[PDB]
Amino acid sequence: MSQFFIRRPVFAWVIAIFIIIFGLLSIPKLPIARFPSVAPPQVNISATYP
Amino acid sequence: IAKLPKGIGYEWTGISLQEKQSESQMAFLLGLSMLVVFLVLAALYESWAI
Repeated sequence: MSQFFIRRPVFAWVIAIFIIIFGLLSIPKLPIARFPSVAPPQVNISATYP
Repeated sequence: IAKLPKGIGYEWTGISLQEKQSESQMAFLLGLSMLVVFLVLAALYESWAI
């Protein structure tokens, strides 16, 4: 209920600060790639009969 | 080792490698814990200084 937070701005600001800190921690450790693992996986068996 | 003859290198092994890759982690975690405690206490007391 917004009335809880209107009379208690500090606790609303604390929630936002927690979210901001968590996101700033997450961004550095997120992998970066053009596309996710979209292609079907493949397993290859290689045999030799010289 | 850097003062040794050319062509001779080195590698850390065992707990040494773990220590090398765990530098400053304790300080970062301590700072983050202090920040989280401050935020929680500010939320509890509805004050930025208490």
